[PDB]
Amino acid sequence: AVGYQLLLRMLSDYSLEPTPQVLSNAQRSYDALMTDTLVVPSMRRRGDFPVGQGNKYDVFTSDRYYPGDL
Amino acid sequence: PNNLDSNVSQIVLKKFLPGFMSDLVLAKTVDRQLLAGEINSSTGDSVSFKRP
Repeated sequence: AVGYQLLLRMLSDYSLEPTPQVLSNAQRSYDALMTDTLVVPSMRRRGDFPVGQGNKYDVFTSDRYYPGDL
Repeated sequence: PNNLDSNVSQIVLKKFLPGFMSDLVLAKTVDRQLLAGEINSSTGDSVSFKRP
């Protein structure tokens, strides 16, 4: 991945143009590199959402609602 | 001689001797109504008050 990206950013230094197969190889390698950094963050509760009464919360510990964030 | 020490038993009574104690003064004097139930670990770890 790194080599193909460097080659793409460097070929123009020698007055040359890329070819379709090199482009396809670079795209495949870049996709393979990018599939490792994927995270897909999850959306937490709003923080004002009520907690169901079946969760058996405590009245004075402010467990009736989700913490939200921080 | 009579050796009848096996006719008795060693007994430890179910009584506790008194211990030592301290005094609680500072907690009763400092004000508590201002901070009471204003900070929650879920919401954060800091709260602020405005000066006059």
